[PDB]
Amino acid sequence: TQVEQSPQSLVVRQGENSVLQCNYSVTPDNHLRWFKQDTGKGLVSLTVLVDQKDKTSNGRYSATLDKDAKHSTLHITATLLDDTATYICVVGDRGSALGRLHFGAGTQLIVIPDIQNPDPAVYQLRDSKSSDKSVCLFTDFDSQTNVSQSKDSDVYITDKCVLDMRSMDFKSNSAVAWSACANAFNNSIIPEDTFF
Amino acid sequence: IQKTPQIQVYSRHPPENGKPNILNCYVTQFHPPHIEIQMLKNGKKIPKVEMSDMSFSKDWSFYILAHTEFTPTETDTYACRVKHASMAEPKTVYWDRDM
Amino acid sequence: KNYTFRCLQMSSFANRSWSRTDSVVWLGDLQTHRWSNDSATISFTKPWSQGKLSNQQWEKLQHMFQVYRVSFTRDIQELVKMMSPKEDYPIEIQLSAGCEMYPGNASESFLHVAFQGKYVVRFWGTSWQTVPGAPSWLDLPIKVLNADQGTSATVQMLLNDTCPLFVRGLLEAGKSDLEKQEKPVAWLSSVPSSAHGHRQLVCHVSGFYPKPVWVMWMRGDQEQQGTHRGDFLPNADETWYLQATLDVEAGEEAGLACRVKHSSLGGQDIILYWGSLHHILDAQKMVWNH
Amino acid sequence: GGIITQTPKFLIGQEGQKLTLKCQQNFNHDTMYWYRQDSGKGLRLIYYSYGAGSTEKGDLSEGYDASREKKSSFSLTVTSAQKNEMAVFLCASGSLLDVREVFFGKGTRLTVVEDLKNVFPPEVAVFEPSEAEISHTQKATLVCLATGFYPDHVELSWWVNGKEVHSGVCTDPQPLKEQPALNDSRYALSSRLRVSATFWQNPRNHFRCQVQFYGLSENDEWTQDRAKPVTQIVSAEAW
Ligand SMILES: CCCCCCCCCCCCC/C=C/[C@@H](O)[C@H](CO[C@@H]1O[C@H](CO)[C@H](O)[C@H](O)[C@H]1O)NC(=O)CCCCCCCCCCCCCCCCCCCCCCC
Ligand SMILES: *[C@@H]1O[C@H](CO)[C@@H](O[C@@H]2O[C@H](CO)[C@@H](O)[C@H](O)[C@H]2NC(C)=O)[C@H](O)[C@H]1NC(C)=O
Ligand SMILES: *[C@@H]1O[C@H](CO)[C@@H](O)[C@H](O)[C@H]1NC(C)=O
Ligand SMILES: *[C@@H]1O[C@H](CO)[C@@H](O)[C@H](O)[C@H]1NC(C)=O
Repeated sequence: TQVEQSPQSLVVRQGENSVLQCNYSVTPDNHLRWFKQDTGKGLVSLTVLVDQKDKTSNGRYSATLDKDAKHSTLHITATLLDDTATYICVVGDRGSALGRLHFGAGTQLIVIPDIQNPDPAVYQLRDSKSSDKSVCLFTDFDSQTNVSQSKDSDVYITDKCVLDMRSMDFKSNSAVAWSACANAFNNSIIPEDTFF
Repeated sequence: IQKTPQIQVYSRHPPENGKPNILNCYVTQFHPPHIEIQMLKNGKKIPKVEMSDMSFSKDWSFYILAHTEFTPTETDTYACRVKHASMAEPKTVYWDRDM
Repeated sequence: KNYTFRCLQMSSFANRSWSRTDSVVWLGDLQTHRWSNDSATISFTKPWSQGKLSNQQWEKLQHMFQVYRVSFTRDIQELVKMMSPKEDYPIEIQLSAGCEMYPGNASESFLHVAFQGKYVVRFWGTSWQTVPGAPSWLDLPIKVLNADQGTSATVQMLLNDTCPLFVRGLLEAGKSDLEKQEKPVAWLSSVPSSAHGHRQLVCHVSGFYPKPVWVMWMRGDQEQQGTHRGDFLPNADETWYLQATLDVEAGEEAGLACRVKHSSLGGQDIILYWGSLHHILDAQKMVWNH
Repeated sequence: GGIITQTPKFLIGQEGQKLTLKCQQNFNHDTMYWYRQDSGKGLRLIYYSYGAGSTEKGDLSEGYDASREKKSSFSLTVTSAQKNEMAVFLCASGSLLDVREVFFGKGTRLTVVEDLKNVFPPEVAVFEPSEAEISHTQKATLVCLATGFYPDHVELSWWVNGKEVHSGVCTDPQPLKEQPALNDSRYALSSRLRVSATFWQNPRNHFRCQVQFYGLSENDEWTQDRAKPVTQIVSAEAW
């Protein structure tokens, strides 16, 4: 309420640069600082800005502050997948330890992979050790493709996840379903090549 | 409470009975700064009394001045009554024009 | 030497819940400004109060102060929490901050702090310091405060550059009032001394500005060394009142006079004789029923 | 040179229960805090301390109490839990001489459940990579399934012969409610591990999908017939 960040959520393509915003009303404003919180995790300090007009960078992170405008921006350069986690703008009202910190709601960043070699396939994997217990997975599609959650009581579909095979420099989307593998995913959109 | 008030009552101009004048209650040396000051005519509060803004000296002692417009007369009595925590009881000081 | 400028702040804290701050500003002995807890804005007590600042400059300063006052109140409340057992409400704080004029152009600045009526801390150079005789407890708090370099920088700006600047302005601006002369009026009175058979004579001088005045009882050209000057007392109209009393054997009164010198007199001292035609008549109008 | 660590990582509670959590700080920090995170709202102070034992209430104080037992430890106690409540709690500690040195814990995650009997451990199995992908893809993918656990207080990891691995791993951010009521529903987890076919080629390689579950404590002695849903790890062994 006294610290505002937008957009509520931001989507960016990997390698692109993204920009996040904090505007605030608190007085006094000794400093502004940015945090990254991974889900299931705590806050990590990215950069801290003290001056009336200031700039700082920590690695691939850059922020500027205009105290006059009561405004700040954070820059992430050449965004990686790891950068998805929520970003928080905090303002401290004193320059001594007597002060209090004013916290923004945060902006959630979702970073999406750039595939450019999509080979869409879905396979059934026999699940051992023995009893199947076999799941059907749709994989290697591309970002535009979005899986839609099945409106079905019996049937289970995972939302899409991206894994990066570092040292092969390869990334793939994937989704899983269980409870029909050929007719397992339908809905908003499906890929026509759909190998089997 | 720590320090005790000193009260002085004086007339800004020389008193001629039946001629309007101003009376000052100057209260000093008190700590703490919370105080109640009243000016009385014939034992009763004089309503429209005016108080300077409170201030302190180099020795950090608070002081304030109260004043009102009244006409001296032969039989009418006037006083500054002060209430402060350093005193169990309010102190009332009577104007004596002669000292 | 000459003029000294003070901004005085008194802060009182009763419990966690209750607090107020009031400040008054003086140049010489004339009050130039007023701020009170319930007022959002500072109030001029003289026409010439804004000195040479623009409405813009003035309002900027006002802003700094407005912010400071609220922050300070809270900051104290925390300190008590930090202090815990060592300090407890009620708490009383006084600040004297002023720039003292020196022959143009030159000045000395000060910022002094009193806690519970004692002078404990001052701002010196770049940082806060405890003065001699201060309680050892304050040291953590001084450390916690001294960390805030932003506040420090600003305070140096006010003390080092701004006060002398603003004040030199005040001095041109309010020159007329500063240099005014108001003539004193004197009257005699007497009371019976503690000593049996002895009388205490009182010479009253009221209404003068500026402050310095000379009062003595004389018999002829010879000063009587038995005279005790009283403290100077404020008149409400920016004038001073003072009195001198001598004690004498009853009947020794004839031949005495109260003598006053002042700047506004120029040459003509006021010699006022006991039993003078005026004393007698004036005395008549004062009579009362002890 | 320190960590600040909140314990427990995960918390299970019953309405009206009292829950106490700790914060451990080694940075020599005088100040300590407890914050709550409520999604989409931002952090709100509950209680704070200047040393031990002291506590100054946060704007969210009521309903909670905190005790500073010592310089290094700060505890927060939730006086009564609320049904269906889910919450996150965060410990931070500060320096008196630097407002800007502040460090945060990784958080404590709380799920209150009305009936405890409901808690269940996860069931884990791994499905081997399909032949088609392999020829087609030359890339071999292994899937791990965690099913039927409540509450969703799990950590999932993939272990190749010997070691944990992160390259080629995708675990869903979000669990799924098997039977939405919704009040006590069980949840399941998707995870995929992908390796070069040649690699998986000889199932003389060991890949382990293992899940750590945080549940019951000896202290919470249990009646119910079937085995206690204690904090435990369940895995799938595959080559
Ligand atoms: C438990 C016992 C404790 C013991 C007591 C000992 C305590 C020592 C005293 C400490 C006093 C200092 C108070 C602390 C200050 C802060 O609060 C506040 C903090 O906000 C700040 O904002 C800044 C930017 O926005 C930064 O971002 C910073 O980082 C952040 O902190 N600083 C401030 O506003 C700085 C200003 C301080 C000025 C102090 C001056 C006090 C004089 C009061 C005068 C009131 C009336 C003036 C009338 C008008 C006349 C015009 C005169 C002008 C020239 C004046 C000159 C002196
Ligand atoms: C304000 O004035 C003071 C002194 O008048 C300047 O501060 C320091 O003065 C002390 C002696 O009192 C020296 O020992 C310090 O080394 C001085 N400081 C520096 C930075 O050299 C202070 O710097 C002035 N502030 C200004 C001009 O902004
Ligand atoms: C605070 O002190 C004032 C008197 O200074 C009193 O009127 C008030 O009731 C007190 N409040 C508390 C909460 O102690
Ligand atoms: C002092 O003024 C402030 C701001 O208006 C207020 O919070 C406080 O209650 C006031 N106290 C009195 C006695 O006016």
